[PDB]
Amino acid sequence: TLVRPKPLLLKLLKSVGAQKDTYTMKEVLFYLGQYIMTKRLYDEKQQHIVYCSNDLLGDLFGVPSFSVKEHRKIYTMIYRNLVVVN
Amino acid sequence: FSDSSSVPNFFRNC
Repeated sequence: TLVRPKPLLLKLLKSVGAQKDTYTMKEVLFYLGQYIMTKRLYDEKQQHIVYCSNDLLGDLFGVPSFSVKEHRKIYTMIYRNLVVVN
Repeated sequence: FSDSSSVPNFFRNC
C-alpha cells in the first residue's frame, strides 16, 4: 500500500530521518515507531500506552493517549493523515 | 506490528 503523507505526518517522518514524499504503510509504521521511541512517549511502567498530549503526535492523532492494542483506532488516525495512492 | 504487549515489542524487527 503506497501513501502520500499530509504535511504534519510528513514532518514527523522526516524528523526521524525519512527523505521522501511517498511511502509504504510498512515504512510509515516503522518511522512512527522510531518517533514514539525516540521521544520516549510510551509509559515506562505501562508500555503499551503512548502519552502524546505534549507532542505533535497528539495534534496529528487528535488524542492525548492511545494503546498499541487498538489497531483499528490507530489505522484510522494514520489514514486521516495521508492519501493512499495504491 | 503484531505483538501489542509493549511499544518496543510491537515494533521490534518490524
